[PDB]
Amino acid sequence: SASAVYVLDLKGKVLICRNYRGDVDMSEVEHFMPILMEKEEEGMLSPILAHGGVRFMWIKHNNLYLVATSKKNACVSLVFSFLYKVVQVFSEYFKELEEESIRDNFVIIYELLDELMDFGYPQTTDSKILQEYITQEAPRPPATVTNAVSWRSEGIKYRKNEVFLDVIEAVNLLVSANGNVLRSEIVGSIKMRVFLSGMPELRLGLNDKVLFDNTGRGKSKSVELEDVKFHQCVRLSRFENDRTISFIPPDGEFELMSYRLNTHVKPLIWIESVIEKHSHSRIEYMVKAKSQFKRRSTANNVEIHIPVPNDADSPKFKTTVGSVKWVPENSEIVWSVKSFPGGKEYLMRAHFGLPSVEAEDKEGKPPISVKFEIPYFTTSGIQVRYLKIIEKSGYQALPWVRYITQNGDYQLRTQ
Amino acid sequence: MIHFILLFSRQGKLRLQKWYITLPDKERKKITREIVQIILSRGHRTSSFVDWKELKLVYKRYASLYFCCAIENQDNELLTLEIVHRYVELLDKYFGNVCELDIIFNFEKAYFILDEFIIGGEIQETSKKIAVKAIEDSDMLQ
Amino acid sequence: TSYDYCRVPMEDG
Amino acid sequence: KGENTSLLHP
Amino acid sequence: EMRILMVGLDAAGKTTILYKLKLGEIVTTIPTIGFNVETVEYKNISFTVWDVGGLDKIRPLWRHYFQNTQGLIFVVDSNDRERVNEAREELMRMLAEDELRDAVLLVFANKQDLPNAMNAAEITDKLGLHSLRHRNWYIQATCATSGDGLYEGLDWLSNQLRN
Amino acid sequence: PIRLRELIRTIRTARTQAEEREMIQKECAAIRSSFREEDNTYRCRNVAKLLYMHMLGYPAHFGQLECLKLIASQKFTDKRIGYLGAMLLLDERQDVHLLMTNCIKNDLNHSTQFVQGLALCTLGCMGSSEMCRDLAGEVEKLLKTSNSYLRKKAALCAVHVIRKVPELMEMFLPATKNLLNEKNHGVLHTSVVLLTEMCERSPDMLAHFRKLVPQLVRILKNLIMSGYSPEHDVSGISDPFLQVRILRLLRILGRNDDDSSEAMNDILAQVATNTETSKNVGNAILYETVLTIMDIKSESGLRVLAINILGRFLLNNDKNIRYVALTSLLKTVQTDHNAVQRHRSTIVDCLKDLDVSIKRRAMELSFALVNGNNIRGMMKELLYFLDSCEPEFKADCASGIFLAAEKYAPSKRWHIDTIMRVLTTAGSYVRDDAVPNLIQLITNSVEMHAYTVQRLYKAILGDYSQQPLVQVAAWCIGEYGDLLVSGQCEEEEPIQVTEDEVLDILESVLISNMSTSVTRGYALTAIMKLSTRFTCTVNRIKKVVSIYGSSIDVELQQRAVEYNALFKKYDHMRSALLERMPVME
Amino acid sequence: EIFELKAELNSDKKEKKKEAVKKVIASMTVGKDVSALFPDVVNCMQTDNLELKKLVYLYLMNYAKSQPDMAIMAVNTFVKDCEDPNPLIRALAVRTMGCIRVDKITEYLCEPLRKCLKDEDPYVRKTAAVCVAKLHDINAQLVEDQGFLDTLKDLISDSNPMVVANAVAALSEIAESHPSSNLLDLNPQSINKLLTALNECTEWGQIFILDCLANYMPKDDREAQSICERVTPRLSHANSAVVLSAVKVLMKFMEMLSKDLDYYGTLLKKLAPPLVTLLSAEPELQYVALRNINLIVQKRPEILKHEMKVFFVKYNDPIYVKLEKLDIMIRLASQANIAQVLAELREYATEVDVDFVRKAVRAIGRCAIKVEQSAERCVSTLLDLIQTKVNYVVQEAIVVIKDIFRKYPNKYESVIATLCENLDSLDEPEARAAMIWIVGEYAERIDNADELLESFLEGFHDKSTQVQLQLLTAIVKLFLKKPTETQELVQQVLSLATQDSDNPDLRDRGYIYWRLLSTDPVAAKEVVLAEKPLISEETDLIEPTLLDELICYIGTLASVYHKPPSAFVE
Ligand SMILES: Nc1nc2c(ncn2[C@@H]2O[C@H](COP(=O)(O)OP(=O)(O)OP(=O)(O)O)[C@@H](O)[C@H]2O)c(=O)[nH]1
Ligand SMILES: [Mg+2]
Repeated sequence: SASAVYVLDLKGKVLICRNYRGDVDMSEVEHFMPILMEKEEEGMLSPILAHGGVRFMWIKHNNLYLVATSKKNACVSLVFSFLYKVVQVFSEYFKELEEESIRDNFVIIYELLDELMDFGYPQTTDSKILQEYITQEAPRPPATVTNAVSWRSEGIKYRKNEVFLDVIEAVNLLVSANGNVLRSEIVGSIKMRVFLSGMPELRLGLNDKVLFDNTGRGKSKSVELEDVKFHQCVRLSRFENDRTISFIPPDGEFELMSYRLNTHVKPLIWIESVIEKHSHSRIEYMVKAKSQFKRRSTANNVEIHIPVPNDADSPKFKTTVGSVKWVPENSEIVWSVKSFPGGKEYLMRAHFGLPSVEAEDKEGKPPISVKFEIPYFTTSGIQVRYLKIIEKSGYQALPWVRYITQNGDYQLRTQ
Repeated sequence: MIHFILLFSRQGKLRLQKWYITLPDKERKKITREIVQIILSRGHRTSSFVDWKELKLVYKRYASLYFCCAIENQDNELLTLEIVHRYVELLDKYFGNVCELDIIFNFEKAYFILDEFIIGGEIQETSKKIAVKAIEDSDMLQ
Repeated sequence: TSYDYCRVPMEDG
Repeated sequence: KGENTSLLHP
Repeated sequence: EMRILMVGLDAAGKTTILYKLKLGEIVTTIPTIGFNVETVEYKNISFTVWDVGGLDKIRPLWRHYFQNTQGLIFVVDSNDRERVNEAREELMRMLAEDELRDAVLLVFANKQDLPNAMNAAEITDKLGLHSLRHRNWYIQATCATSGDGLYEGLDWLSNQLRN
Repeated sequence: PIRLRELIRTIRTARTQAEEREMIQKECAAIRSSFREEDNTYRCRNVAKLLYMHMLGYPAHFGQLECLKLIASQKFTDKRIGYLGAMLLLDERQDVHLLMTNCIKNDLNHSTQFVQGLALCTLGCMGSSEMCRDLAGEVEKLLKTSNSYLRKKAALCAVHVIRKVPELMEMFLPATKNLLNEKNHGVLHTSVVLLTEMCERSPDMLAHFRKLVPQLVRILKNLIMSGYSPEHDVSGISDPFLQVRILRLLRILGRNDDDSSEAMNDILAQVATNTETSKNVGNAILYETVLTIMDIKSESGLRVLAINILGRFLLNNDKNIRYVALTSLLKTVQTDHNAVQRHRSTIVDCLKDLDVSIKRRAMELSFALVNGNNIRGMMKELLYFLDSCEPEFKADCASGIFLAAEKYAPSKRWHIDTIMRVLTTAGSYVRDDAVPNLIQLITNSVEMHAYTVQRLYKAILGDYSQQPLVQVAAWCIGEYGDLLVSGQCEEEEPIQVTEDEVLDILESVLISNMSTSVTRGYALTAIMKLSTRFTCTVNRIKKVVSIYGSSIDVELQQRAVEYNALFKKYDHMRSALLERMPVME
Repeated sequence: EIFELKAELNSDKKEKKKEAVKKVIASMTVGKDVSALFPDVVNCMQTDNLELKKLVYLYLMNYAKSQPDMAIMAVNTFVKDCEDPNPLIRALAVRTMGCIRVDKITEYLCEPLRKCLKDEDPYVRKTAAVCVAKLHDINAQLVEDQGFLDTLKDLISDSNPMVVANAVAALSEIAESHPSSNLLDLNPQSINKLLTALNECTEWGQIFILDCLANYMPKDDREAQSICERVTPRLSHANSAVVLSAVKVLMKFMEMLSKDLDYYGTLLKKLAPPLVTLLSAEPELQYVALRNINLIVQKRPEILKHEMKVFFVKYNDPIYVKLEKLDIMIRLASQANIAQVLAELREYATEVDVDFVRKAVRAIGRCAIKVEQSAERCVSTLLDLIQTKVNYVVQEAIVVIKDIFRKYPNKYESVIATLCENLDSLDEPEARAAMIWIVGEYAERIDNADELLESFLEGFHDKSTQVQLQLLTAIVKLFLKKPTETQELVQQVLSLATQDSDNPDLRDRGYIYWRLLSTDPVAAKEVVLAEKPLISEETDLIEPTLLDELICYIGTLASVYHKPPSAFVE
């Protein structure tokens, strides 16, 4: 239950404002930015500020503070999911979202905030359907905005019939400095790119553990999906009965399912870092990167960020394979390796100076955080098995898939 | 005895600072931010003096640029505003149509004007031509 | 996307 | 801009 | 180029050495609280010499000069038997640091003017130079108010710049 | 290595502070790598960029040794940026700055009178309390000289070495002998600054320095009568910065002398009448004239004219002049006291004015102005003002009511009336330091306590979330509860007090979440005092003290247990230690 | 300027009045009082364009409170554009009609709203359903006088379920406002109708028709099982407001189920992975998901006892999530994972976020109080923090050592011998009181407590309330323990605490100790050196009269604050 969706910017001037209820005054937004500066300059920052009896829910995009006030017992999960869906609608019209798009597209952004929300209750936010009666270039609203299938305008025609999948893994890791592994979870995201003709009914079938157990095949390779979060398009009752994933797809790119499973197997890339930090003199980094994964797959463009001290100087970098740039904007040495085969072990030795007069404040210890990307290689072992195109028209479509492992927050705590 | 001087602009940013008392560099960043917050939160018919914590804090806005002082509580008060004015006349007679930009860019020379005028707290040159002659002859030394 | 895809079966009933 | 204006105008 | 310190105790004649090697006369010198710097150009090597005084309020601040230092000159006094204990204590408090670890040492037995003053051997075996490790230590008895031995010490130190 | 103009032109192109940090560090690392090469060429611009990075609020701790290397250089641009970096990056306590001592001592005997200007300016702006003991012998040598550009800097640097080392001013007494004869005014002004410091610190120098009264009297009169000069002329008013310092030196001289007070009478009487008062400058000169006349044992006809000057200052629309007049009247509250009270409506009208500083000075002048005659009337104005402050003026006014009423109260009844009035209306703005003095005065009061305790009990049955109110009230109950409830060892006809709601309000104080737990300590102290003061219903507060023995506050968990021991073991020795506390000044 | 704008706005060609109204709502964008141009843009309203009517309706929507008597020149145009065959312009007119809050206007606007609530094309009905709540917000009895609640509750009896979602959203918005006269709930057959309209509406409608079910409570077991078995597959939705609202109705409806059957355990094994996977969402939604996990693990701790690992903070979480994951790590710490929590809190007190560091050390304290098996490990951890000599870490860890020694007073005498050598320059008066207490209570295993309290006795008259009062307790406790080496110390602290001390609680405690010590110092060992009874800890489990209602508000502002919904709204 939002009251007034604003768009602020980094100074406190309103790029665009649009109140829905009138239960919050319009000059309450001028009280936002001093309250945020006050709550941030004492460390009590929160997404829910408080100016008397008006609460400021807000998210912070690139330049934008999409503040949306309320007054009552506001449904905060609804307000924040609506703010990130406003961010996604703007970024699907305007390919970046900065101040240079809000002051140029007030023809269409007031129409969007007219359309998305009424009285505080979000009602039509699927952008691929919203591109059909709110344009920057009006007819009747489509029957998609009415009907139960509210994400797919009927009558889409392509010459070819291609369904592109992307079973993109994302290994999380958080290795404590003693050497043991704390949280090693994997967040996959099957991210489709659909190009079909009509109103199809796909039936995606994974190698889900509960499906292989209800069938009777509980001794082969089966991924154990701990929690699965689907898109809207997946009918969830049929998924809850017998683990069948049936969905009428949208047209374009979206995130079909976002699974998450834990893993008690070794990390993929392991970073044994030491630090010879003499006080007032220098520091050394005999960091080695052993690739625990299979010998066949090649970790494209790993970037082992390694946090140096803030004021280090005059570096030296004896590596084995791969360039080292010292990035002092971030105070880290981004040790890049382009082709990093599985089973190898590449060693690096940085060497800095250090200022002789000591610092004034302490700095903290950020983690070594790699940026790896191993294609054709699923860590959890999920295998897509089929994708049944069902269409009343009747045709042979061409499904496709590829496999990527990435990093999630692949961090490793330091000395 | 002027405790400090803070040339800060209208948006809050600090363009110059000169502390004639030695308080540690956390208190510089807290005193400076709270004084920029006090002076920028003040209306315009408000007598140009703030009783800020045993320091009769003077300020006299000239442009987007503000100025500031902190005279000790036994001295004259209007003459400190006039010290601010003489310092603006020195920054003008050195540059020639002094600006906000030429205090941003030539701040290295803005300190040298301030150090040919106010050293240690007090005034050293009550004239206005001997000061600019001394700094332009120390710069004619190059 | 620089990488390449792999065709998955249709029916598998 | 607000900056290019000179200070005391002589 | 060769960055040089001249650390040591007070009344060691180190500013006398520093203005005998650069200028060449014994200039009347205050007990220097801060530091001096004079680029001695000898054996066609520009010896940047950071003369640092050694009063008791300065000796903590020598760690600000121990960086990129390619060699010390730890000037001891030959006429202070009571202070060679703290000269040893300073030399063993200082050479065991990680900054300034590849720095050669050139000890001067300065102020050779009395039978109270010792030679190189007794200062060596009171300071304990034979207990150093990874050191190119080299004592060289110099006379600052006559120039006797100084340029010979810098000649040794110019042999040990390159390897 | 990019120039400073290029650096600041880059930082102006930075939008977010989180990106302005990236653009600072991007070049700060290049500065750090240009300091490890031991550059001599581009070290001027690297320390200039590092001073700009310091001024924005960043770490610049590392570029202090590379200021000290600039200071001991041979060029002048390197020395100039080096002494700027010494004055900005170093202070007393940075502790690497003892290394500047020999560099300044070598640059005080430098040949150029512009390098010695830097070496006197840096020592003046930021010399410490240990640099001056090695530099005062060489500053005073620069004070004996005949070069005018060094006399004025040596005088102010001597001011600094007297201010930091106050046991050192005796070796500048044979330095400032007969140098009030300078043709130059800058040297004359800084020597007057040195005399102001020498006369401010120790009165062992005054009798030597009030001999030179008529010399600077003649100097000031020749400043006034030489009505025009090309230099020193501000707005047609001749040399204000010297006139103000000479009048301040005449203020701090003769403040308990009679001969010099008649000596400085003439030029003060002249400058009180024959000054141009149109611009800010004449208000500055004449305000310093007023502060000069007020503090010396002056002529009777001077101070009439000075009060007339202050009457002319009070009525101006220029808010600077009102702040000046209020500060002047704040200065001479006691001295010439009866001439100040006749501006009473003018001072009170400034409480209605819309400035912070004007209301604050009118507040402080009103609090200083109250004598034992206007106390009854002006407190109604002040207690309307306490209702009508900002949320930052209620605290100072609420402390000032107590400070004023302890001095000059006409009665003890009305005094407790106004104190209780303030505590009922200020509440969460009166300082917690007020409570010991309030309790001290109500226990100094030996005659009116039922009139106190009834109004306290009727004032805290209303509220509890104003902490110094229940702070006073709990102690008042605890030490004077024998007059709250009278003769009601059992039930009587219903009087307003009932000896159970007296204990239930303290029970509500203890369990309320709006308490600082020193009100709770007062409350437990009052409960245990109400076993002796009450004979009516005891062995029911015993239940409360026993169930409060396992609370989580450490001192309360001590206090309840150490009372419960007396309630369970030594029931006849409880009353043997709860006599009234003695009374002090 | 604005006059030439009005001249272009009184033109006959469309391409000047169109640029005029675009310039007007660009002037409104940048923050100009263009309120004086109100009755001249409304002449440029009745247009054949639809890309222009949105802008004029927008201008009417912003500037009718400020021009209220002028605003009566649009009512005929609203009832004129609520007949047009294009459904978009009808629904635009309907969602404009409600937003104008002028009490001269809403009396006239019930007739086309009555026309549009029964209109055909369900875009305009799903607009008009929420416009009913817009009308009830302004003037309450005018709606029921017109009788729209019966027409609203009949929209629930229709197909095309986005209409049902907006009707239920507006119906809950109405039913919240009434004093619960004629409460708007229905039979379980209407609940079957909503639950079969739940699998068909949008990703936003599934929130509103699961905020309907937060008001209903069933009356059986098989009934509650039949509605939980159809709300339960909303726990696999990506939209993190649908998941949290399904957790809201499941945590409400599991107060009615039977613990003996197999659906309670099966339900709590389906409710833990969505609550864990809410924390893989965007960092403003982790704040609401963590305050609701904080409000669930106080009610049903049977769910998340096995998951400590997903509540370990990262470095790059914001501060408002790093503060709350420490609170959840306190709520889940038991004997199985004392080691992970202590090894994780020891790595958090090496930060520079001082709010977070103080919170981590107080979390060591609350974790030590919660489990008695590991307080030896906690005190060893706290001492390994104190031996690092960082000032605020020590000034919190001394307070935590106080709050452990009061709770576990038995066998921690081999710790204060490290704590007697702690460089008493310790500054903050929350920690000076803790150190004075630890010296006073345990003044037998501190064999030189008599010499270290004298350094606390130089400045007795100006420290604080707490440090003075703790010195007065501790020195009297030390003299009562050992009367040999502190005989003149108790006399000097009484002559400093009763003569030149003006603090009245200090004078009360000073004269009580002076009269106790001069009366019977042998009885005082039974008086003040007592066995203090066992400390009732501060139970931060919120009151289950309140907690039973705060389950009904999960994912709202009533659960983020952990307050009832009445102590913060106005
Ligand atoms: N006879 C003799 N006396 C010397 C010699 N060198 C130095 N001295 C004496 O030692 C005193 C101290 O010498 P300086 O170099 O001026 O001072 P310093 O030794 O540098 O003391 P610091 O600067 O604090 O280190 C001088 O007054 C000289 O009289 C020397 O070679 N022979
Ligand atoms: Mg020397």
